[PDB]
Formats: sequence, C-alpha cells, structure tokens
Amino acid sequence: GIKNLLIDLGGVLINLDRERCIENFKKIGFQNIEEKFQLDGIFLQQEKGLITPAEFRDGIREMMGKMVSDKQIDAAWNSFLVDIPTYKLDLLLKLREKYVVYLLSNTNDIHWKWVCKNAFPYRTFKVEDYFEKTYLSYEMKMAKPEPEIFKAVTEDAGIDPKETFFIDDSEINCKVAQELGISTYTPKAGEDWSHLFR
Ligand SMILES: [Cl-]
Ligand SMILES: [Mg+2]
Repeated sequence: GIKNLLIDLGGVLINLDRERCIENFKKIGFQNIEEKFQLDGIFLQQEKGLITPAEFRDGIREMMGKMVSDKQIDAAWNSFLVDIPTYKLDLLLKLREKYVVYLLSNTNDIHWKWVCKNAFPYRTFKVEDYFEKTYLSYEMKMAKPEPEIFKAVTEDAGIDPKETFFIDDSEINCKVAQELGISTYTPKAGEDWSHLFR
C-alpha cells in the first residue's frame, strides 16, 4: 500500500507559459531569449543552485547588453509561471489526511519565492500547510532525473520508495523514479489528476 506522495511542482501544480515568458523578456530588450534555451548555461546552473540569484540576473544582463533592474528581470522570469488552481490546493490539503505529502521540483530561488508569495497563499494556508517537506533542486544541488535526487529524497525523509507515489509530468523523471521502485503517474499538460484518488 502507498503511504507517501511525491508531487512535482511545474505543470503538475503550477500552470506554465513559456511563450509569455519569452515575450516578456523581449519587451525588456532581450531579443534572442528564445535562442538561450546549454549545460554550462545560467538556467541550468541556477536550477542546481550552482550560481546565486544575483549571479543569474547579472548573467541575464550580460547576454542582454543593457541596463535592467532586478525587479524587471524577476518579473519577466516569473511570468513563465501562471497559477496553481485553488482546487489543487484543496486536493493537497484533502490528501494530507491519508498520505504524507512531499514536493520534489526542479526550480530556482527566484521562481520558488514567487510561488511561495503568489501561488500557495490561500485562505489561511501557506506553503508549509501543504507539504511535510519541500525538496528543491537548487537547494539540493541536484536535479531530476538524476537517480541520486530520488535516493536523497527518500533517505532524508526516512520513507520507503516502495510505499511512495510520484506524480510528475516529465516521462523521463517518472521512468528513473520507477527504477528505484517508486510508483508513478505522468499527468498531461493542464490535467486534473484528482481522478487518481476516487
Ligand atoms: Cl535593481
Ligand atoms: Mg513538472
């Protein structure tokens, strides 16, 4: 039987808009934003916490070749994120009654702060209300689908992979998780996956 839920953030909870993000970057003068997404790239580095938010911005400034404020950069980068529908927050709260609920996400400090400020706050609830713990690539200095991030998660949480269900819209991420004995489901873009618990 399953005791634990590993929930993905991107797509599974928060709706994403790459086109909007691209458009917002071009409107502040980063014309070729769409050509910039590399393994040594600032996007990959910040995902794994190898650089700081300050370094990321300066990275953007650098390939941008222009004066642009921190808030402007953050606003455009954050525009990639849209919303977490509130029925998914209800679902998470509802689920805590029967499972231990965790988050595992490839994300970055800038996005995470925006998410904790703007998507999770709901009624009286904040991010802490939804999860036993949040596992974030840039804090763990690793990234899905590295086999080690899954091991690192179950060991740090003290949970058995075989009693854990993983929900993530990346197939590759699910397929590696499966190797470790974790059960998985791969929701489609914008899918309401509450059907899993009926
Ligand atoms: Cl600034
Ligand atoms: Mg995702």
